[PDB]
Amino acid sequence: DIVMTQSQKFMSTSVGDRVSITCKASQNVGTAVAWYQQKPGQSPKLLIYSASNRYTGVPDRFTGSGSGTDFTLTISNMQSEDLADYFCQQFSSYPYTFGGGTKLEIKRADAAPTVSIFPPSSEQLTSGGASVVCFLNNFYPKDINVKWKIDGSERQNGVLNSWTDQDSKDSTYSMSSTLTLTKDEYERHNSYTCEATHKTSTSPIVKSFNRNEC
Amino acid sequence: DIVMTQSQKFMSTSVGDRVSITCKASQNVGTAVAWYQQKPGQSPKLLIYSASNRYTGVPDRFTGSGSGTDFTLTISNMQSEDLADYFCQQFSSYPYTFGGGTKLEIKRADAAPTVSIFPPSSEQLTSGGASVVCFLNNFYPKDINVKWKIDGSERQNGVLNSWTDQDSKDSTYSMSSTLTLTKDEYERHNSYTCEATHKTSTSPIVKSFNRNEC
Amino acid sequence: IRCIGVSNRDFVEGMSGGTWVDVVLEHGGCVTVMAQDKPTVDIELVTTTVSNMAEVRSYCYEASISDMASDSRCPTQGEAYLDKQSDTQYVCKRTLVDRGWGNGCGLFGKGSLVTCAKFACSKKMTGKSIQPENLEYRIMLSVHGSQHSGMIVNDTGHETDENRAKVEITPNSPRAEATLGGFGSLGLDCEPRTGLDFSDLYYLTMNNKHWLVHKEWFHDIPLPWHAGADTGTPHWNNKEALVEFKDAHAKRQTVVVLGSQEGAVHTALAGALEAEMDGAKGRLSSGHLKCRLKMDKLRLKGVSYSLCTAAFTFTKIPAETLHGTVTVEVQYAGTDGPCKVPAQMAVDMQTLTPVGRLITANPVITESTENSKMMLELDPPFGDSYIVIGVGEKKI
Amino acid sequence: IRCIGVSNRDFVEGMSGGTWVDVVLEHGGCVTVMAQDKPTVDIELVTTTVSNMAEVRSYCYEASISDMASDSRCPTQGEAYLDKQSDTQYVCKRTLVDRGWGNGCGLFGKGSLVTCAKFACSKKMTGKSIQPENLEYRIMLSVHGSQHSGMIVNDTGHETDENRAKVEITPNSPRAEATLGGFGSLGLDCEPRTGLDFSDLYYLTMNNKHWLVHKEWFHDIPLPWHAGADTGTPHWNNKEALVEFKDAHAKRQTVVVLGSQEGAVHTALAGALEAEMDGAKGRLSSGHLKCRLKMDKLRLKGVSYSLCTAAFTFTKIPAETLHGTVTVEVQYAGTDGPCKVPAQMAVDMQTLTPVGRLITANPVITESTENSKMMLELDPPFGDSYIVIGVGEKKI
Amino acid sequence: IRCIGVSNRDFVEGMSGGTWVDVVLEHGGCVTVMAQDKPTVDIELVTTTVSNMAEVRSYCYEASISDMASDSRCPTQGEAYLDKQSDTQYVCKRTLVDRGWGNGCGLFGKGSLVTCAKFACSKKMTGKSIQPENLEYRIMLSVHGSQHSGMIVNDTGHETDENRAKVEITPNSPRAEATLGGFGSLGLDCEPRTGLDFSDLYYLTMNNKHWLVHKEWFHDIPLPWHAGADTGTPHWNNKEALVEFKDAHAKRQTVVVLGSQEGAVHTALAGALEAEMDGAKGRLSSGHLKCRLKMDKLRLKGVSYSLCTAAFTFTKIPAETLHGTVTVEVQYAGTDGPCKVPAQMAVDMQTLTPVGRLITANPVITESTENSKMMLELDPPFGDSYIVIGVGEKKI
Repeated sequence: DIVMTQSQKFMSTSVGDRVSITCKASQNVGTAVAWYQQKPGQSPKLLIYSASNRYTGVPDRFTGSGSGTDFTLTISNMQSEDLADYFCQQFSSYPYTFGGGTKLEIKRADAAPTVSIFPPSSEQLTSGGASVVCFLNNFYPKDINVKWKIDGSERQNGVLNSWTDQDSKDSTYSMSSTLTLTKDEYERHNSYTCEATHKTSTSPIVKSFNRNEC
Repeated sequence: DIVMTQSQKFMSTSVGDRVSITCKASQNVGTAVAWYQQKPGQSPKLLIYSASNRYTGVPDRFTGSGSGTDFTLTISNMQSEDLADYFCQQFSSYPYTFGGGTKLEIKRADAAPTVSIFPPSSEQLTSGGASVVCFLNNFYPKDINVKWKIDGSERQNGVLNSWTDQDSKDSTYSMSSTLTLTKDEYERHNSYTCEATHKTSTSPIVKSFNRNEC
Repeated sequence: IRCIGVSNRDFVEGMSGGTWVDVVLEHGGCVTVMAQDKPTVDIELVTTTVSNMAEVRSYCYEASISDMASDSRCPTQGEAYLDKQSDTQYVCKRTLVDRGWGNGCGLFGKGSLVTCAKFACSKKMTGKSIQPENLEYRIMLSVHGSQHSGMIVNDTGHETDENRAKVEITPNSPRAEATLGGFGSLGLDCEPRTGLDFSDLYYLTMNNKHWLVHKEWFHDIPLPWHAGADTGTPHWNNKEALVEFKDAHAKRQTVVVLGSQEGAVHTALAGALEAEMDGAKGRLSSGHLKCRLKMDKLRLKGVSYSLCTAAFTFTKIPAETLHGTVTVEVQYAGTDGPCKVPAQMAVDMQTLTPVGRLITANPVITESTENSKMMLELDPPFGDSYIVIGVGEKKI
Repeated sequence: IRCIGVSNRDFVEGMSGGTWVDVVLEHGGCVTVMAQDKPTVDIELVTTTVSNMAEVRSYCYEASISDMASDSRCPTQGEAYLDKQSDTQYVCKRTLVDRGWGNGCGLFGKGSLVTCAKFACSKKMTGKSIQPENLEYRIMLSVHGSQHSGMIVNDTGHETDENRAKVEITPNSPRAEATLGGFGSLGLDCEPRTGLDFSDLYYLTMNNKHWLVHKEWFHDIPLPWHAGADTGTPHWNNKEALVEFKDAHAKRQTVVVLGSQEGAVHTALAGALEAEMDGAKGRLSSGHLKCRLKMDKLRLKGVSYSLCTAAFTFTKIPAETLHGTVTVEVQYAGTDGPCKVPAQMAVDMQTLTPVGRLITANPVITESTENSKMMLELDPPFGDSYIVIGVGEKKI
Repeated sequence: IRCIGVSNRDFVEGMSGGTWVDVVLEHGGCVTVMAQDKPTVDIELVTTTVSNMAEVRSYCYEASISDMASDSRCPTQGEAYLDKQSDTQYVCKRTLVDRGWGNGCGLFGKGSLVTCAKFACSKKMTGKSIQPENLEYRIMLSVHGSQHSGMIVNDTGHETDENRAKVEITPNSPRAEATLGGFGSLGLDCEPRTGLDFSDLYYLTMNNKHWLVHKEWFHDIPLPWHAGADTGTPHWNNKEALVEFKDAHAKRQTVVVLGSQEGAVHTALAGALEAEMDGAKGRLSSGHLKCRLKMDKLRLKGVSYSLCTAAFTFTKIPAETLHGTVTVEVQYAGTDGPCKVPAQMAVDMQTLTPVGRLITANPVITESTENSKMMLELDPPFGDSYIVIGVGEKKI
């Protein structure tokens, strides 16, 4: 079966940029390639068919090119409505495989996260589970890494991270990072730390508390 | 007039890679996009027409996709004969503008340049001009920067750099960097240095001579 | 006025019923309405504007061919289809051709060729539809009396100076009443949708020119025609017949462009009106209308005055017009309020009896300027008659 | 052998024209050649293989429709073309339809619809061409004599064991000399290109079945047909007529699939031979050939022997065959070298006289095994008669 | 060779008149001469070149107008001539037009306008004359015998190989003796000035294309025509009729370009040969000649050889040609000095009698290479027949 590789899963762009989305077929597919865009909650919409033909109603900003194994969708003068997921698909032979997708997001000035740490609530500590929450809010770019420590020792198991979609007004991202452990383990340690690595600081932002302090 | 932007002017690829070449139109061009490949000394050859249709005789490795403003040429399972310049072109309205081109070259293991420095020949020094030559031979990748110094002071004016095409057998590049100055200035200084910055070394390769030494 | 020299003349003298006179108007000519008790009114059509047209079909004046390629499957196969047959936009013709042995394959009887060529139009000609709605007309009208004969043709003030008025008539309003200040207002009713015989005429554009075409011409013509509803990229019908793919007893099938036809369409159009346009809208000129002119309220702009004293001179001397009317300029140096001017066409001398119709109605020079001009015109008889102006011994 | 029960029988009496006997062969039947100069030779056709076929046209048994869309331009207007008309691969039909008023646009008169649908075939049927070159035949032949009647039908000794040679005949070789070891060799000449009447028969495949079709059938049939020369993606001709785009009388134009036709082609084919195939090659069965059999060198291997002693028994008892011949099995317990077996069809016994033709030629049991079998067959006269075996007082 | 697949075939039986056989040649077809006194010689015409043409008249496909101006002298007063009437190069038409009164001058009956416009042609079409002198021909000819069937169509050698020869024929030399090395030389006499019917055909060029035209067409056509003898600057004749200066009933006289005609000339030309060129000499292709072929000296090179041993194995299998001839390739593995190749079309098998004409003359494979090819062709009788090659038991 043919593999269609979109190596760039995420692209950050400014309005007005020339956006280049690449699709590489694992074998020669001629010109049998379509491009779609998809927005959340909707079915995909066809942009380009048979490599280089623009579908009716699609803005002339979109152009497909290429043949053989290498295909390109170019968006000239990118507009905010072009933020979407983009997929290629081949029709040379079954199965009619899709590329992995490229999600186009918008660039803005870098912004450091605002980080806040929350010990387990008294109500959760009746349960035998304990969650320590860090919110990392209103940052850009999306790339960020959170490292949790308990009494100096890194903890990787039990960490759950959730990200908001890029905000429609301020173009930032926010993230919750939640360390869940047993209540018994939580009460055997004092120091809890979440460390955020982000390009806006040469060293991570550190939020930490001592459980028994006020 | 419509601008077709190919933001990647140079791409390095291995045989078998999925190559993605992107073309972005400055306004919506529907599916009115062609893709060509061109080899040195030849006219371009059509690969894909109207965004997504593969021309007869073109290997099925080539597929065009996209519509609107964003077009992609995908080369699946890239072969060595696919090394070439690739261009998109739009036919939505006059002028039928081309993208800026993407030159596909082949990857190999990194290789440090072999650097050799040559003072002006006695025969050139009869002329009132003086050229100091550095050859930087058999390196990979192509990205390299040469800085010239005379008695410790950088000299930028009068430097001419020339590169060979990627070698057809060993896949390396070579470069000549020539610093030309007046004979009078050349004989007023002793130390001449060419420094080559390249990814194969953490600090540049330095070749230097003292004019009056042997 | 808006009359005289026009040389296509219609006099209508039947002002019977309550000003019910009905008149036809032709962009070439003009009809003058002369009715006892009513100043003689000159009607002429000018320009019939058409606006809010829509596109219908189109054609290709000049063909252009791009990439010719072919393949052949040798005797006993089908016609091997090129990729170019799947894109439309390419002419293709499958023919039978001998490939004998060193043509590469046994069976020397007859194979098949398929030749194809990209087909891209150059220039175009786009019909347009004209509907009776959004159809206009322009009727300028003027009244003889005696205004300055130099003003016979002017537009700078078609709504103030003299008794001129520019009347519009468009479907959703068959009637327009033109108020000529002080003469009252001429009731005017016209059938726009009837006269000009539209709905049968597509409006047609070659390069930078225009025409009109009876349908069942422009609907049936043998050229490549775009579907006309979408301008994004041409997806043609036809395609052939501006491109002749022809072969000669051999391995070849050739293809020819035909070198536009733009000369044909011209030499083809005959008995089609010329037309011009100033953008979205366009102005034909061929007149037809049926206008029932209501003469009801017209006040004599020359009653209850004295007779202008004695001091009449000819300027430029009289002349004969076309159907036989005579025009006169007279400059009354008599310094008086706006006053009536006696004129009589008399056959003879002494007892000056009126002879022949005087059609200016009542010439009344309106100025205080002490030197004025009035152009009155009248149709005398055949026999050597006199034109006479004035009542005093100084009459000329 | 390769005979008897086959029930379609042809006896050819010959040994005159120097073995010039000419014979026809039909996959149903078999002809036995009886010639005094020869042992009686049994010829039968088996399978006529065809190889190296090529594809010609193809069709769509089962249509499938994908995306139906339409647009309309209101009143007179070059049916607004959808984008789907530029890709081929889409059926499209432009029809006239009333759009009145609240259909959105004045003149609720007659407008135009253009409906289009992607058209993608399901399954297929692909004709194939058969040419006289690369045509084969298979003729198995055997010789009566007396081999073991249980061997009447076998294909293990196709290349060994008494009479039983498998002869190939293909164009570039009308002749093959079949060497039946010890009987000499039967000269055999056949016209492959003539008999079967090919070049008029396209080889045809529905899903997992096969046929033959006279041309001027398969060339003319009304279904969507792929051009047949390229398998990359279908670019159809036709593409209507398996899809009926029809409308009612309001605002709609609908489209229907037609639910394959695969039942039609079957019920359509009549008087078309069935066929089967193993891979790139395929095996018809309907025989026709004109074979001139050269009987020249045939050496009876049953001459210059004694007469097998007395010890004959019937095994399975005699029987009647079809056209009236009789077969006999006899097991000679006589232990002797390979020996000749006396058999005579006698009319009574008043005087043991030969009556009626004995056609096995000379039955000769070849074994040293002291117990052997020989199947000899003979056609006795009409009236009652005896079949007699042996010349000793132990004869049965 | 230079034959077979061509499908327009003429066989010309030998001539007992001493190689006096007379033959016609048509660029479409070819005639093969079969004469027992000769090896069978294949003649075909290829290209008839015309050189040293001269220009006659010319025309203007596309008119262009420049500066329109006019003046009028009012009633009594000839047509006031613009300066533009003295330069030629300007169209001018003097018409009658009403100037009434405020048109500036008394006498409202009819004046005169003179309108003029510079007239400058765009593109052109220039006839050229073709004279029987400086007319050429090209006849390629080849001889069947033995030769790699792959060489049936080639030009690389026209001056070498087996015997092909490229013969020129031009007026001042009706004859050329073509020496085919070792076969002697074919005496060839042709009437160049007669056949093609020239002197009635002007050679004609639109933009980048070509034709032929019977005179009394190109001599009479209604377009502006340059005098053709001088290229310095056009001083036209005609110059109306590609420009229509027209005007309605007013003060105006307008002028129109007509938008070339280039589409007309094409659609006008019908039944006109299209001829390509390459600079100064144009190559038509339509053949006609009367060639009396002198067969006098033709020496069969296949006499006084042995018969090539056994090792004959067809290739490409045989095939049927057009008028019914058959071609055969045979690769004689058996290697010797050039050895004659036996071939007979036999109506039987046993005793092989010659049946039907063998027309390759005497096939002789010339190589020492031990593996060679020879393409011999022959026309067997109507009924079924064998093609036979060889004399040894290994014959196929």
